Amino acid sequence: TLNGGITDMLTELANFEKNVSQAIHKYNAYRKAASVIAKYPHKIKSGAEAKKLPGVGTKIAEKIDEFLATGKLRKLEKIRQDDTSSSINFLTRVSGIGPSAARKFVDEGIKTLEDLRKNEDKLNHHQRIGLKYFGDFEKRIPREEMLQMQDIVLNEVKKVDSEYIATVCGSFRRGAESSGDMDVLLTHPSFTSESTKQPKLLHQVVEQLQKVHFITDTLSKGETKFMGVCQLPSKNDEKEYPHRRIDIRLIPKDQYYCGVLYFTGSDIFNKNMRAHALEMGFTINEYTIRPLGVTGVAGEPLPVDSEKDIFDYIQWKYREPKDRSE
DNA sequence: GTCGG
DNA sequence: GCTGATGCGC
DNA sequence: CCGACCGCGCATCAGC
Ligand SMILES: Nc1nc2c(ncn2[C@H]2C[C@H](O)[C@@H](COP(=O)(O)OP(=O)(O)[C@H](F)P(=O)(O)O)O2)c(=O)[nH]1
Ligand SMILES: [Cl-]
Ligand SMILES: [Cl-]
Ligand SMILES: [Cl-]
Ligand SMILES: [Mg+2]
Ligand code: NA
Ligand code: NA
Ligand code: NA
Repeated sequence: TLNGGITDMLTELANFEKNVSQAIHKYNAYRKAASVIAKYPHKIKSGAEAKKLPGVGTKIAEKIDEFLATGKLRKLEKIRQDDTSSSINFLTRVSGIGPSAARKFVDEGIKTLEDLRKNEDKLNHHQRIGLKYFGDFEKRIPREEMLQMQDIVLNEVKKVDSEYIATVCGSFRRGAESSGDMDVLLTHPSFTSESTKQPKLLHQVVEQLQKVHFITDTLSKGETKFMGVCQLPSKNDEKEYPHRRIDIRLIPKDQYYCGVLYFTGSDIFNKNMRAHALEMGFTINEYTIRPLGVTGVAGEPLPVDSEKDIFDYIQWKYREPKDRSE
């Protein structure tokens, strides 16, 4: 929060470029800059000082100068007048409404929350649930509730089959005092990169979590990625807990360490890590790390036996989860 | 928007 | 149906 | 300059 004014401005420019401009590389460029500035341990006192950080160039440099002078950015102040872009910015906050869908709706005069509640007949399934719980999904989750939710999930998974292993990742695994949502990695020994010895492996888990009314809704659901809603249960005559987004990813047991690296994040850390893999001649995904040949075709899975082996392959010394929150 | 080649 | 492209979100 | 910018699961759509 040392440069909180600057990083907010860049995050607002990043969401603008992403939601309105549909310019995904400007969005990342602003995010990376927001990120390197966020971890810089001095109160930034000029744009040129900031341009010294990789990912701050000339244009962000001018903007930081202006912000530091007036406490505002005109480019932003305008963008908020523009009713079309503030309408688009708003609709994208409903889960399942992305930049294209938002601009489409706006083009039909569906611009506000009341607009969306009239026209649920014009929303796919994900969008329906995203509007249903629109408010709940912007509340964070206190870590103590993450700990409750963890316990239900791990105990309920233990009851389906004692050989499941469920790890909660995301910001929770990075030590966060709060989390936007819950991310669960699931492994079962009969699902490997070699065979799928048992069917409905993930389905059994969500079915059981539904049985105890922890999972309340589904956004999408395949045989390895579930994406939906959960809610802690409350005792007698207390206000309901909010509903929470939950994602569960079934990863092959022998690919646990790439899987847990991917799901621990952050997304930006993942991005910077995989990028630097490429400059060392590796490609990292949630399953494997492989070398690149001279043609750039991915070779075959290098053998991994811990998170740290992946970091070793690519010239980085290990970084504990709590230091991956870029 | 920023970077490295 | 299947395959491939896109949208969306991770 | 200027070309590349992580990698992929699920839903949904178009074409065959
Ligand atoms: N390679 C890659 N990985 C990505 C990307 N987006 C999310 N992820 C990853 C890493 C997350 O932590 C993880 C969960 O995705 P997430 O959106 O729940 O992020 P998170 O780190 O848990 C947030 F801090 P929180 O939700 O707690 O507020 O999945 C991406 O664009 N590329
Ligand atoms: Cl772009
Ligand atoms: Cl792979
Ligand atoms: Cl840690
Ligand atoms: Mg999360
Ligand atoms: Na720089
Ligand atoms: Na959205
Ligand atoms: Na998530």
